[PDB]
Amino acid sequence: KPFTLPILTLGELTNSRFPLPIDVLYTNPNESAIVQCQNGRCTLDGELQGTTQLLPTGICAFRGKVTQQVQDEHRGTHWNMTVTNLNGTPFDPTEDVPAPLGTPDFSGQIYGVISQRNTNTGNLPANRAHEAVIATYSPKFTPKLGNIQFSTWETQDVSSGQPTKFTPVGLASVDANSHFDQWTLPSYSGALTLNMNLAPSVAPVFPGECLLFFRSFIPLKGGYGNPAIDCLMPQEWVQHLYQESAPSLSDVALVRYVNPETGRTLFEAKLHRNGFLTVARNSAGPVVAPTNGYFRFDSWVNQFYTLAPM
Amino acid sequence: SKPFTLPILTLGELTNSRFPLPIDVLYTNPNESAIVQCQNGRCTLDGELQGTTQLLPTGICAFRGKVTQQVQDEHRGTHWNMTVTNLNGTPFDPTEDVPAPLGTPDFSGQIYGVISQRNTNTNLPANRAHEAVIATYSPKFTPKLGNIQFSTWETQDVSSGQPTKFTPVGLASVDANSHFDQWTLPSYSGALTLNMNLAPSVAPVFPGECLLFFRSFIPLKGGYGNPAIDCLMPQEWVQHLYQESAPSLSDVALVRYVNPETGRTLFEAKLHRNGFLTVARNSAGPVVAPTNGYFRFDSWVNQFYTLAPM
Ligand SMILES: C[C@@H]1O[C@H](O)[C@@H](O)[C@H](O)[C@@H]1O
Ligand SMILES: C[C@@H]1O[C@H](O)[C@@H](O)[C@H](O)[C@@H]1O
Repeated sequence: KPFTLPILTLGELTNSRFPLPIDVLYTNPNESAIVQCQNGRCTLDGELQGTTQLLPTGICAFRGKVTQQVQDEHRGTHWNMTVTNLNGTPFDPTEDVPAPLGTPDFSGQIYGVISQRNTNTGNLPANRAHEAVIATYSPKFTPKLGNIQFSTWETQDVSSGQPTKFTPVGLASVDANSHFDQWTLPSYSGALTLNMNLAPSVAPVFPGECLLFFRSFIPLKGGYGNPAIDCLMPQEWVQHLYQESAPSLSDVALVRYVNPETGRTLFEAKLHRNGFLTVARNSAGPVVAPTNGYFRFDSWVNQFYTLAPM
Repeated sequence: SKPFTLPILTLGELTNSRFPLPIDVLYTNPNESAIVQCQNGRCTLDGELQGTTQLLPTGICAFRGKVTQQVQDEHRGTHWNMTVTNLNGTPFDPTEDVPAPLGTPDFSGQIYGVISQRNTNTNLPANRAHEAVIATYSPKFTPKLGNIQFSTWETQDVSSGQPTKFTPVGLASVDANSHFDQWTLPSYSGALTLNMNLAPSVAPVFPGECLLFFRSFIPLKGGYGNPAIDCLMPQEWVQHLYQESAPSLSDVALVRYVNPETGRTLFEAKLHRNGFLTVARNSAGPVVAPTNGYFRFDSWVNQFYTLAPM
């Protein structure tokens, strides 16, 4: 079965690490951090890795039940919630995943909405929703143990023992104390514990090459900043690769970024077996190109192939 | 002739095309008196997008634009006038042959979500976000005219002339005065004006058949209720069909809902050319079936094909 990519343009793609549209292509050659995100991880022959699952609605989502309001040193009203798998089944910590699929894969204060639909009940359940923040760096962020903590501005109107959904919206803050670092993984089982079953780190191996990211700008609840989330492949590529399961005929696919209005190749890239892109670029920042561009699979090459400079 | 295919995503791997929600169940309602003419999640089998349908899961019921004016409500809450652009940021052209900007909500109700802003000017821009409600039945909901109104509990902290995003989360209410009706279209240009360029209504033509929906339950900000949103096809089908653009070889594709664990067919359905499903079922409610089940295209049939009763 021949390898293929979706023919979706950049303006028709969404981020695999946060529910956002892809805004720009982006490089940062001098990135010192180890790049090892856990969402949007999929091999070219369709093997999902890390915490990656298929739903755009599942990315950085949680499902579970509030247990109790809890004390926390930090501002706001805090709540413990047990988390299940996103499909409602119990999370089994013995499964070989880092955390429930969909769990956020970066450090920061993730802003969103907690909503509840009560179990009990014209035989219709009571509901409530409020803004909420999940600090993924918190010692109480233990999704691998089956529970996390969120904070609200709302002081009271959150119910214990009721089905609870977290819908992510953005970040609460990117100030110094909010610890936003998109390449720092949460400690999924809590402070001082080793993460396990991780998707592997990614890096360029060839000289002059750097990672190419699909970048989205993420909303902020307040403060100054223009934060972004970089994913290795968009969610639609994850969905496509997963379904096709085409054999990878080498370690590296040659892809061309093409303008379909002109038919011209804007640049070429290496699409690696583990599911990430590299380019021959010597600068950091956005790739300035029309958002009607798309990557076209041209052929299987090898690690020794030299890319045309961008 | 390029063969017609459906994605091999299971029910637990599909998302709603009319609101950013996972698919929860398949659902019928034979006695539905309303005309079914939703405008999101509309796509022909040969890949023609219709109504307000666009490809991004993040675009469904989303808005982008700028706030122009604050108006206080006579009783409670603050209202904000917003000019809307296309989701890709370009000016919305009301002379284009669409009902409204793509992604525009296609039902009557109070849609609850978060309005977020990132200022243009500054050396980092200021941000804010607040819970917001868009009443799509309001005389002020005129997205086809390039402007809508949203309300906030927040009384002051929304900025004029700054890039504004609406992230949908659920419904504010489903009480009588909140006018939720998933099959009542908004008046995209206001009450006395006719909606234009609509995707056509859908219905079974043969007796004993009824529409089959992909149903998702939608969160509530408050009050009692268990509201749901029914779409004709999941967003992943829209994306798939759009890319494949396989010729339709008849008016009806016969599809089988199959259990991959046993390989057995649970039921069959008609997938109609205009992009909707019917089944031979004489009852209302969910279809009790495993969520690892999926629809498999078997053959092109004819409108007179008699479905096996469910
Ligand atoms: C930078 C400031 O952050 C705050 O949270 C906001 O409420 C203000 O409007 C402003 O954007
Ligand atoms: C396949 C590779 O071709 C390169 O040119 C050589 O330098 C390597 O040793 C290797 O043989």
